[PDB]
Amino acid sequence: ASPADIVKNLKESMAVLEKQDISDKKAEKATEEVSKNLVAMKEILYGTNEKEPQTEAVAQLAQELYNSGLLSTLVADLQLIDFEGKKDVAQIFNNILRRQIGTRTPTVEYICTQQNILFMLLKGYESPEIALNCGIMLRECIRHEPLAKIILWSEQFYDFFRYVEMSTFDIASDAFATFKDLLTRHKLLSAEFLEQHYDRFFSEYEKLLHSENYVTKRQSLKLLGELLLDRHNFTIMTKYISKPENLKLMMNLLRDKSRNIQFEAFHVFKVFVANPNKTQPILDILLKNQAKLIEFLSKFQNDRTEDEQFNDEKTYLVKQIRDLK
Amino acid sequence: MADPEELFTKLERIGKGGEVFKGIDNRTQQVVAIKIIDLEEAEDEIEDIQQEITVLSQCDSSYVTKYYGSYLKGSKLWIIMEYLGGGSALDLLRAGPFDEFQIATMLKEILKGLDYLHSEKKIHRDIKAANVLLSEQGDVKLAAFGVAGQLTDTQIKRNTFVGTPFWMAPEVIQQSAYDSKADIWSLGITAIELAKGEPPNSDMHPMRVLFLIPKNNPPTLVGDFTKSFKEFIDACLNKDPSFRPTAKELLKHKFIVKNSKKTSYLTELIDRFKRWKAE
Ligand SMILES: Nc1nc(Nc2ccc(S(N)(=O)=O)cc2)nn1C(=S)Nc1c(F)cccc1F
Repeated sequence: ASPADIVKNLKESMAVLEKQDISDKKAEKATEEVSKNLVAMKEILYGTNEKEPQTEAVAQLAQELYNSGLLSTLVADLQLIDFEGKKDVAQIFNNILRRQIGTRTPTVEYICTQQNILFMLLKGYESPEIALNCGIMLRECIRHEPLAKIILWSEQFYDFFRYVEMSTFDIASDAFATFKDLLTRHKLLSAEFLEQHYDRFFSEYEKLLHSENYVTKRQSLKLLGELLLDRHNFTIMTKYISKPENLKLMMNLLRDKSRNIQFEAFHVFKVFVANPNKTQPILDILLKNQAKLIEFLSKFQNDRTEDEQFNDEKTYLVKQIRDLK
Repeated sequence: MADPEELFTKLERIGKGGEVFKGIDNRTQQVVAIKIIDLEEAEDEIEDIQQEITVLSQCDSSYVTKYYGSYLKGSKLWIIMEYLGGGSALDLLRAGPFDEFQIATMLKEILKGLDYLHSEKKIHRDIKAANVLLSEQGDVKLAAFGVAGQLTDTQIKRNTFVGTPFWMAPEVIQQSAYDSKADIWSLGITAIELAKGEPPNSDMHPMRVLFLIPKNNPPTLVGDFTKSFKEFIDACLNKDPSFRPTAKELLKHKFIVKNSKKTSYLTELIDRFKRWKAE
């Protein structure tokens, strides 16, 4: 087996899949060659028999992949494939992804061609039978510094807020996972986004902080904090910590049904009430309430002790509150 | 969205290891085991629980219990799984001991499961007679709740740690490295358990035990047992992890090959237990 088995595969068995009725011919026999040759990949692509992922075998192989949009219409339809085949496809994608020349990968160089290779994956999120696989492959490529910049700036990026609110938990989880790995992975590349798309993004993000759903509500509130203290996102926070709209809502999350939720809000609440240069709308709404906030922060989860840093911030917040003006 | 309380009905309590429940998919009348997790308690974040789920969905061996998804009701997350009728191998033991042939049949099956997991760079990390389940027709499979990916530490801080050190390998106890070869060692201890009804040193105090495992010589099968059984066990319970065979290598060891019988013939033990037990 060589490149002479990727040809008898992709042309013969693969391209044929998207065509079939309910035949006895492509019932299992034809779909078997599809599945068997993917296992043939993982043999030469990963650990060769006993030994290690070959450097010999890749040279005359990786180039024959880019021959035609062979991974285009491959992704443009799954389910009809295989369970353990999907698993291979995932890892087949995810092992040639790191094939590198000098200090740059020929994968990235020849993915950036017709980039609709990625739009397919994100859209796989609505097909529950594949949604997880797509994300698995997707995270592995938005892992690369030059690769993730492609997706971040998309228009159909803002589809996530519908994905994350999907009923089926495991998908609504895996959605938030790709969501995070973009707005974090590359700290420099990420800061580029939130400034140029603040208005559309945080109006959409505010939808999340309401939804309940215990988990969606929590993770989002937590991801908020991380993004603010990022320090590549110092510009964004001073912006966000200014609208009284945001602080008003935090205040109520502290009155929440849930213990862990309250505490997770106190982590965005403090950021507001710690800003050296507080703007007027914030200072107005703080003073207005000042009298009875001290009443709240007196008895706020008084058991975690344990957490000095919690209580050290506790008194510090009552200093700010009591001292103005 | 999709209230699991009306989607499923909880019946009796099953396994302790918490809150798993025998239950029925109200829609398809197909019986399931439901694990209900608190999340308001947790508190090993959710990213660990969500992590423990992602791994399960990756598994699809018929030697490991099938994951059937999860549903959220307020702060409680119902995880649903393939329910096995026969129960644990440790339960089946309660009606009297096992044939070296029944034992072998099981180990062959476990081994098949353990291979699948080992091939996919996953470990089980909780192999005891207790987590070996049987079907109504006697298929042997691994309670998937143990399963975990190789990296980023299992035990940490809650619903991950092992309470009992009895089946624990010595390189685990010493905190050092440890991979899939520490699975083998438990399979070793499991064998002795399946033979004798309980792991070496059950009489002892867990703290004492934990310090003995790496100091001492390994345990070994003692009694009326075919020399190849005893040999199979010493293959596993070698103290140097590399000196222990892989899963596949053990599947060819004479003890298994001579002794394992048809997996159907295990319905002997389900039919015995059934006869033995009141209620
Ligand atoms: N998937 C599955 N099926 C079963 N069946 C079962 C188990 C025990 C019993 S018992 N102990 O006889 O009532 C009856 C049926 N148990 N089970 C699981 S997940 N086992 C399990 C587990 F995964 C964790 C803790 C305790 C357990 F018993």
